[PDB]
Amino acid sequence: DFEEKMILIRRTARMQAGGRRFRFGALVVVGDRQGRVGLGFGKAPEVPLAVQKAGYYARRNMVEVPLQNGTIPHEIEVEFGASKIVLKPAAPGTGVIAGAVPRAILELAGVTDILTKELGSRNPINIAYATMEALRQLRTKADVERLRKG
Amino acid sequence: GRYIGPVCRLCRREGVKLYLKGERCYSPKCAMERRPYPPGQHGQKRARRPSDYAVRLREKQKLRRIYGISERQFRNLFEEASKKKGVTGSVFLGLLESRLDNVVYRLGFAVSRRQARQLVRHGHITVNGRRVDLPSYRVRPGDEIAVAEKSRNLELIRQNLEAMKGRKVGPWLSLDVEGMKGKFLRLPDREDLALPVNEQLVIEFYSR
Amino acid sequence: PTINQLVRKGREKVRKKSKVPALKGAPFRRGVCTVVRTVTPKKPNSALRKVAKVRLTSGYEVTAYIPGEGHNLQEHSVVLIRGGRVKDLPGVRYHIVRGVYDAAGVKDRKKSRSKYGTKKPKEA
Amino acid sequence: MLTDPIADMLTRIRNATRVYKESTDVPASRFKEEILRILAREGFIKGYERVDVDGKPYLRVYLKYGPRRQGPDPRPEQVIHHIRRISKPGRRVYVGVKEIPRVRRGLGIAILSTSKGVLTDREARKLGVGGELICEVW
Amino acid sequence: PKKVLTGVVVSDKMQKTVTVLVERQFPHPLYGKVIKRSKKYLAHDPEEKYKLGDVVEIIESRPISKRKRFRVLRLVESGRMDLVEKYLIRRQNYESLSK
RNA sequence: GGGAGCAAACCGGAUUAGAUACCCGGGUAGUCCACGCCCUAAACGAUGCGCGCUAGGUCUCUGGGUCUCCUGGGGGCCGAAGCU
RNA sequence: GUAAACUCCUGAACCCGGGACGAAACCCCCGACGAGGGGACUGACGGUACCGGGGUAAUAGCGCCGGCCAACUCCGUGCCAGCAGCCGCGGUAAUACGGAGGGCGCGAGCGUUACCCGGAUUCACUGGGCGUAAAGGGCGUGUAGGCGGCCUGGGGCGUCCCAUGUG
Repeated sequence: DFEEKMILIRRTARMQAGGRRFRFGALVVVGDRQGRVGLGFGKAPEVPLAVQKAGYYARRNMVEVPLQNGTIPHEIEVEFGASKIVLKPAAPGTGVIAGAVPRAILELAGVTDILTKELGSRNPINIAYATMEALRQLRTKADVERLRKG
Repeated sequence: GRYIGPVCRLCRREGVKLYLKGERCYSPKCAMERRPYPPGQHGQKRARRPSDYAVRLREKQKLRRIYGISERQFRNLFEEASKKKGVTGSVFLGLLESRLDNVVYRLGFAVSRRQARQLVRHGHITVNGRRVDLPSYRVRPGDEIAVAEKSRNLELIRQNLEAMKGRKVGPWLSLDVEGMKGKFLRLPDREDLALPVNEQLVIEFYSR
Repeated sequence: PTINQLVRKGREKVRKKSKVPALKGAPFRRGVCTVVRTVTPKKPNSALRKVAKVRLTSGYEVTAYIPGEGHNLQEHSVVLIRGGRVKDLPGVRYHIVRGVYDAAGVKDRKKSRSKYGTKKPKEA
Repeated sequence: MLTDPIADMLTRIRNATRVYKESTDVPASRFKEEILRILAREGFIKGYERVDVDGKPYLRVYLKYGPRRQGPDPRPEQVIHHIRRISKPGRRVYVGVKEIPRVRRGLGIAILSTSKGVLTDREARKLGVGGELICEVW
Repeated sequence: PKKVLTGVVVSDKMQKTVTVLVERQFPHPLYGKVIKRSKKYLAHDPEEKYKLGDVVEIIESRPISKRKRFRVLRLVESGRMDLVEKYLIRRQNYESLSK
């Protein structure tokens, strides 16, 4: 059991002599507010199914987020496809300044205080996949010196 | 300003029971108990997934209405706190608290914040000796908040201090219950408070 | 571009051209009517919108939208103009203001009232 | 003809690291050695050495990489994720001590030529001096 | 103090006067790149002793005429026709820019 | 200046509702030479120039070797990393 | 919708009484016409602020509620009459027009129009690009200009640091 919040839900539409046939997406974050989140994209012929399914994939695909208080260690910029996101650390009393997508993710990763800006394509699906991969590149001086031994 | 009109109806709507009336929004009937939904034709209906916005909005209004204060003035305080070092949340509440009419409430003198106002603006309070009638007055450390001489002889103040004998004031606040004095002791730390408000969402409402 | 290009060429700033020559960088304009016509809408629509050609104090003269239902303007009505197109009557790029000079407000209208310039009623 | 040695040096490093190259050479220059001397000290490389190819001086650079990982693509994470030239030859860059950057929040480093030899964000900052920002490393 | 500059005699062809070309470097205030940008100054050579191409220092003075507010201080070094070429030729290319 | 062949225009026959076309029979510039203009183009790899660096496989043109092969220059195909 | 009525309690306005700070110098006396000491004149704002006594429940408006964007239902209407910031709404069951009931926002204000910055990393230094999206010059030759392999010293203009004037 993690918080679980769902970000967007759409109805795509394929064609077949007879008309269009619809399929649904639900792009969902799930997290404990402790440093553990995951992004799950589920698709399926009905709404509650996809979202339910997205949850399954979300716990499948998770990542461990190094915090201090409730913020990121350092800054990173991540381009995914054409979509681009900028994470920068901020001090207590700030809050999460972001759109509903990247927000949803950082809230459930137990972050209070963090700055963003979405450049590039603002496409939620790709903005999402960009933010994960960002977290996936985070580090503490521990991770750093463990690498620069020699 | 200062709202006016239907109240234990915002005790509603937000649906998190505001003690706007004072005693009544305590009885088995802030009307919150007997009608637990939003006012007007709909109220009881399939509630719909509120937008991020709707949340942030509904969280700030909640807080604002507690103190009952014009958005203008509320906004002013917010910015004051923003351009100030310290956790902006904390700070903001301090400044909100540090208002006279609210101290008057939080030292007991008055049942409701809206009653606590009427007293203030009728000179029935006094500070460090000298009498004051400005609700927005910000009280500072070491400040005797008495009751003016011609106000000491009044039913209302007695009954309100009556139920205050023995009961507990903020950790940042004192109260000479006999002599109807009492002091602001410090700026209240976030934890001291208990309001039904994730103050962080208010900080976020104003980032828009 | 290289940096050395910018040094010579520089970056060129756009600057805008006003959707509305009420001239003078003015908020408003006094006008005199010349034609009070009933024109027809653009693509997906169908109606008969009330418009007026109008001599401005600018020496200009344009088609302006007449709001509301039922109006009271003739060949020579003095009028005040507002700015605001009507994506539907191409080249109507200004609105007439109601309840101003020979333009009289909308009678029997209670709702959105300051727009449409109508006095507060007491309905008894 | 190479317009900037340095920027190519860094690149060759950026380029060698990408394929996990055990070592990689780079034509020599005292100023380069000075650079590489900080790269090793700061733990970005095992190190380097003066070498010879057809009489011509090179510097074999011994690269350092992460540990092998599991999951698909086991390729070890890097010691040098990103290395980028700053004061290029067309667009030179200079900074007084007060104006120096804090790379990656301090996890990474900014290298820089100053009248007192090649230094780093902390060193220079501490020395109380500035000069040509060379490049950023993390 | 009376400002001093160092430049090249490009024109000797006035009675007791010379033209000194002074470049100066400074960083572009947006693009950093360091840019060169020169200026011709008319200097007083009262003993027509400085010939063409000589590199010289020029001091800020009280007005000598319209245009002339400087005096030749001293010779730094002689005969620099290569720099004058840059000048003449860059000025010679202007003949190629008309219509 | 040249003019065999081909051929805009142009004319005849066809087809077609119509046929200023498509198909057929002719046919003038032009196509060619010289000399001088003109300066365009899907002037296309729709990919500016120079340099350094980053798996290889396959066939081909052209050179050099104490020539099952090694090396240099050029032309194609499949593709590491990476980019899109 | 506790909203009202209703029940008390307060007392904005109004009412009566008192009533300035700003004004101590110049000047007049002792001292020397000086330093020092002392004495008198003067208020437009104004009988206002403010203090004291008394004391009446005593203005609410404007925009919006299809999405963006917070706030839904009936009636009227029937591609009409109308709306509109952009997508769009109205062709007989309209949450989009008009009225109504309710509701959201702000409040002695609330709306509109105009104009500046922002959002616009949409002239991009920070911070964009040009195979097919808008973008490689048809191709050369080279002028000005931009840029410049390895090593050693001289200078120290760029560059960095220190003090100080100015700011």
